[PDB]
Amino acid sequence: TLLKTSMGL
Amino acid sequence: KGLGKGGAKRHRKVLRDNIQGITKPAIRRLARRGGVKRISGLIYEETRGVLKVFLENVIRDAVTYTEHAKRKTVTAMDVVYALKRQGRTLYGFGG
Amino acid sequence: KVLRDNIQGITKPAIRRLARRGGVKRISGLIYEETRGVLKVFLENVIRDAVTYTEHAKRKTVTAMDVVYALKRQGRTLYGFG
Amino acid sequence: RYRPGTVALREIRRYQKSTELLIRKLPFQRLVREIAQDFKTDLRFQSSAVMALQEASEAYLVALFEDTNLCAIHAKRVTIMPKDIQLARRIRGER
Amino acid sequence: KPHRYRPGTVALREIRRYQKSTELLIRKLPFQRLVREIAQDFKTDLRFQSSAVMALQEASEAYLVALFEDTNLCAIHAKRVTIMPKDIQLARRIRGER
Amino acid sequence: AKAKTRSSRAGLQFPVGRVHRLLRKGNYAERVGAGAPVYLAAVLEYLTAEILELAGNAARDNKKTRIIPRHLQLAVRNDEELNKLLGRVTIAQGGVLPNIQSVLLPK
Amino acid sequence: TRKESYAIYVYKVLKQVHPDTGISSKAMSIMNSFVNDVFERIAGEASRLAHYNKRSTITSREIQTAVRLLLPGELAKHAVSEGTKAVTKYTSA
Amino acid sequence: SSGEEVMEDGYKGKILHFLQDASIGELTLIPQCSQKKAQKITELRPFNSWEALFTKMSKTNGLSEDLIWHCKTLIQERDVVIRLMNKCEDISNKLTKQVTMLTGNGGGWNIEQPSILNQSLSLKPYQKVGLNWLALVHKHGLNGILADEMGLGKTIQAIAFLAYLYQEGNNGPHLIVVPASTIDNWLREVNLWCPTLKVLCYYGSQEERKQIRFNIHSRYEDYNVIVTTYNCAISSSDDRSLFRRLKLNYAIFDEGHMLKNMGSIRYQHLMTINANNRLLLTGTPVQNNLLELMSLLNFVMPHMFSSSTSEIRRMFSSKTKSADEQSIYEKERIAHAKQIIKPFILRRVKEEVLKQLPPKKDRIELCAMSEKQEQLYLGLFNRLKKSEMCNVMMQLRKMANHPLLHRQYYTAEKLKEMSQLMLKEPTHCEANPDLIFEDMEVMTDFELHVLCKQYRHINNFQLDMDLILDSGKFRVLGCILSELKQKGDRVVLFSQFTMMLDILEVLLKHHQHRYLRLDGKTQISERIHLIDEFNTDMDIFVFLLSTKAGGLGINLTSANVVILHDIDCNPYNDKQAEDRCHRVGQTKEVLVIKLISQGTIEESMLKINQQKLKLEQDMTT
DNA sequence: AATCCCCTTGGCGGTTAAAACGCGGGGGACAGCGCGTACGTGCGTTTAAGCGGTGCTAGAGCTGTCTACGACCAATTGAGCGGCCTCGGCACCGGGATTCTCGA
DNA sequence: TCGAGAATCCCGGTGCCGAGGCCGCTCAATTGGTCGTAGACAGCTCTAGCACCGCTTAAACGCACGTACGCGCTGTCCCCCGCGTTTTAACCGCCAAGGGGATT
Ligand SMILES: Nc1ncnc2c1ncn2[C@@H]1O[C@H](COP(=O)(O)OP(=O)(O)O)[C@@H](O)[C@H]1O
Ligand code: BEF
Ligand SMILES: [Mg+2]
Repeated sequence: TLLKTSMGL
Repeated sequence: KGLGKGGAKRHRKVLRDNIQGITKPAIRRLARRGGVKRISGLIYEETRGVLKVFLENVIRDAVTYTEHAKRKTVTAMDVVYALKRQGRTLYGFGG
Repeated sequence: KVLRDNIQGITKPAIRRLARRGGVKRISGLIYEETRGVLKVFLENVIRDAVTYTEHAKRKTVTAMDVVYALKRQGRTLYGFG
Repeated sequence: RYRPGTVALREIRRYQKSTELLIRKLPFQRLVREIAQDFKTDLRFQSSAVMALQEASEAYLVALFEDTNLCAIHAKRVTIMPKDIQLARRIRGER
Repeated sequence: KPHRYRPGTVALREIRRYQKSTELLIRKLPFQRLVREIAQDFKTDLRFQSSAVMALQEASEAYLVALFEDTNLCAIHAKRVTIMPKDIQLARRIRGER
Repeated sequence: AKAKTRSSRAGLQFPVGRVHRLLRKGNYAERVGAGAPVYLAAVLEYLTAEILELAGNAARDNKKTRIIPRHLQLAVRNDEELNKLLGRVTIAQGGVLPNIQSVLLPK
Repeated sequence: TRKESYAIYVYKVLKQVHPDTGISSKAMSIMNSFVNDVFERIAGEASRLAHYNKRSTITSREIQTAVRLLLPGELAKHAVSEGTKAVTKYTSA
Repeated sequence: SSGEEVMEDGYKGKILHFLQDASIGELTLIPQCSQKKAQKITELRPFNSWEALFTKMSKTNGLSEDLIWHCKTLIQERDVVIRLMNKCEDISNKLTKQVTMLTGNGGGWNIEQPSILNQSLSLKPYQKVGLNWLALVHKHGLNGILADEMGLGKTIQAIAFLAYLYQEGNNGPHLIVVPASTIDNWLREVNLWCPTLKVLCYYGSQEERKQIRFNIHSRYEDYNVIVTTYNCAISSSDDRSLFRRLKLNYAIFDEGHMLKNMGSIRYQHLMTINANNRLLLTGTPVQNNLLELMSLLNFVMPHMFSSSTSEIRRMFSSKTKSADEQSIYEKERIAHAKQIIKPFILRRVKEEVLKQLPPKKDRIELCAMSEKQEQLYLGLFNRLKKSEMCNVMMQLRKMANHPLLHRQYYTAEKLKEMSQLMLKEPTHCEANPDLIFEDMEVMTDFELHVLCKQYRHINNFQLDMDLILDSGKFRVLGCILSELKQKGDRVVLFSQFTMMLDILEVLLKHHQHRYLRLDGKTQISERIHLIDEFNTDMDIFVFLLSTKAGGLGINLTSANVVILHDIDCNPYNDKQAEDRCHRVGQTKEVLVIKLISQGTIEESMLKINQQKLKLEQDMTT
């Protein structure tokens, strides 16, 4: 799920 | 003697006369292990003959042990057993 | 009583005879004491095991069979005494 | 360039310290299979079997070279010669 | 002029004579005294039957003859005909006895 | 029926009952087969016969009709394979083979 | 007290080999010691052969393999041949 | 010591529950299987009580008490993983919470492009995403796997990550272990992006390596990054001592799929490296087996699986099972394995991010082998199907490729004549013809042709030019290369056999195309010069590349047609080879053309390759 | 445990065979010197070992039956063992001839 | 290449003591039963031994050169051998004690 939040910064 | 390995560029070799596979640098390494400082040029044939005799003596006994047990593969217990039969018991795989 | 100095009972001419039977042609003068020492070492080693066997059998007499067993145990089998 | 003899002690100590094999594995294995092929055809070998064979052969050759060195120093030499090897074997009892 | 033999010839004659014969080359009484001395040290008041001493004598003579053959070989190796103590020590080292 | 020794049945001269008893009483194994005493007696007979043949020849060489330990010593130490088999044996009253080195002869 | 030895058997073998050759007492004792030593050697080799294969019964096979191990060269060949012949004759009748 | 082991009540209950509810396959997992014994468990189903359970097991003839011990181990071993599961998911959870609160703020921990990097060059957005991922996963003191697909810039990402470390005051020596054909490029990149880093290329012969060792242990110069190969880090015990007694912070490993085997000597030799952290770069983390990925996970996170390796390898040693033959617990372990690796392994896919890269095509060319090759193939198949002799597969693909890979046109008669005739040569005047014939027996027809061309007395025995170009693959390849030359294309041509590449050289010489060639024989030093020569000179048309060497990590943005003259049993060698050209910076729609022989083992290998590819496609989603 | 007789220990004396002591001399051990060749080292070239990877299948290794073989017992018996003669094979002596060493 | 002398072999005669044959009597080997378990055999699993390939790299090899060591020759001196003379102690023959291993 970290890849998802990476663009969600 | 053959194609003269140098310059022929084969993919696979016939690979005969394997006693020469005990190269003289290896024999020198063994002698220097043994404390020998300088080696004559005729030691190499003598050492190859000695090694061949010793190997035949051990392998005959190992194959005898293997044949008795109805097997087709020479195990390591067989080699240890043939060595122990020679008064040269080897430790590392059993006793 | 007391037993002593019989290592010299293995005389010089007997050592020379043993050497001749072994093929030796010329003998240095220092071989004699060396050979006496070697012989005493061998005899002590064999007698140790012979008396070991005799004590294991709990006897006061050492027999030829104990000597034969001791020699055989040392890889020096001797044929002709049992 | 250095004198021949410093490398002597260097390699003697390096080889005496290490218990690693001084012969290449494939040539020795080919030799072992060649020798054993003359006793029973279509034979197989465990890897640890040929490993034990190689270790025993190396130890035997090292001991023989030590005895050869002693017999050479007896003749007031530093080079070992085939006569030294045959003398060592004949006193040991192999001949 | 008295007839003397060249040094060595009588030694070869003795070699031949003593390699042809099979009797014992050491006297019985001195060897028996020796074995008794060596046995006194291990335990007191032992008793030996005669064949025990005879077997010990046979074994000792065979041992010494074999050792002297090896010593002769070690002496011939060093381009000598005389056997020296160093030859015996070399033989006993190679055989592993010491 | 009529008793026949196992040695007679196997065509041997060495006993098979005595060899079998020695096999049993030696604690070599818990059970002893039926052909082990026969095979062992046959092997012992062969070895004895070969050494006796060689020793008889060696005794004939010295113009004697009897065998003494010297002839056994000569027979064993002259044959290569028997020398290998009995390399570590001291034959009593046997002596030594006559053999002098090359250089010890006069020159 | 009774004592057992192979004097008579070696004497019969000798008379089969050389019909006009005797043997002295010392050579007789040497032959007795020889046969006992060979018996002990072969029996010990066969016993350890059995213990190796986790068996508990010495049979013809262990004796044959011990003979092959101990006797060098042609001696092993002839000994194995004659032993197999003797076993075959014993079993066949 | 050996003592009486008392069954604990909790283990009694666990064993009873497992034996009550395990499946037939699960019951098989217990050691001492004797599958009748596992079957008797179903019959012995009262499960009356633990003592009653022992009663039933013992009363059923054909069972052993040790089974209860054996399952006792199994559950315990499984329990070993369970706590690790509990440790692992929280390791995920402790991670997966902190990854969330950064989105709450208007601006979060967006680690921008470091000032150390080349200002004229800029990171791409997904590379920035990866950089942030690496930085944060380091901040919790873990090791990851950067499993980005082939060509996304993993090298650039690693170099920028190291530059970020150097900015944060971490100048510790950090290693990099690279494949042999790639090392030059690495030394090129670490400069062009991050010249501030002091770089030591610890590579070369033992003499040069010993010189480098003496200089560094002299503290002659301070170094931040040491770049080495896979062999030079392991070859000598001196090198292993050097890398153990240095203090290293990051151990980055390019192409981590070389560490797929847990028993390969390089593997444990590489765990001997002292290092606080390690990082793995790979484009294909899972190749053909889950145990391979498990070995990678053990390597990257050793301490948390170090003592439990024996459990993992055995439970993942079920490679022989099929998809449905997998037990329910095995499928559960596969899913939870994907849930164990999800914090460690990051993957991005080019078609999903790099919209500017043109797509890829394929052309499976079925090659009708000619009459002579067809007869030879059928004859050799008939000879082998009857029957040592590993020839069942390899020397069947050899006739699939080219008839000249064996010896058919040089009968033993010609060999005897040549052996006797070459005595006229000076180098073999003393030679023994009886052994020359023995040597020439094991030589193939093309090798014999090369020999004939080499020696003057036997120049009579050259093969005609038509015979060496008699192949279906050659026949289709000539037309394809002519077509692509007219189209103004550049071709990268692969083959798995060195002799096949040698014959390809002759064929290209016949069609007078200019070409370069790289295989494992080429010296390491000038491989980069060859690559640059192809990338700059636009008159070189064909680039022959052996799959093992010329396939790993090089940049071939110049060409736009990749031909596979022969495909691999393992499709990932092919995938790496195809994505050599299809990477960042490419400007043409990269075509991939596979050559396939009609009616041979080649079709079966193609089918198995497609099945494995579809298995990956399913497991990755 | 009591007892026995057979073998080992110990003793006397003599004789005479072997070992100890002495001495010249010769021949071999041993140190030195000098040539010359063969072994060690250095350098470039190649060549194969070693490692990884893929696949296949013989054969080791284990279990379960049950058939035969080997152990244990009983009674029978005749082969070998100890004993006791008895004669010839061999150790020994004595004379003649032969052969080997050595100094003219 | 030779005469003399010393060692060695050959032949014949002698007698003695141990190999060899015959005999009585155990007592171990043989024969016939029964019983228990050891291993021969069939079958099955799966493991590891072997065959093939490529890559890489270090070791093996071929050659040049030089110098250290091995072997031959020389001289000397010292130590061992052959022969002679003297002592001494082994060896044999006969006799007594006693204790220790075996038998009851
Ligand atoms: N940030 C970037 N900007 C431009 N080009 C890049 C960037 N990163 C990589 N490339 C291109 O990709 C190539 C490097 O790819 P690489 O990182 O070796 O792929 P992999 O990650 O499979 O090893 C270089 O030749 C370069 O041209
Ligand atoms: F791993 Be890079 F994409 F060749
Ligand atoms: Mg890369």
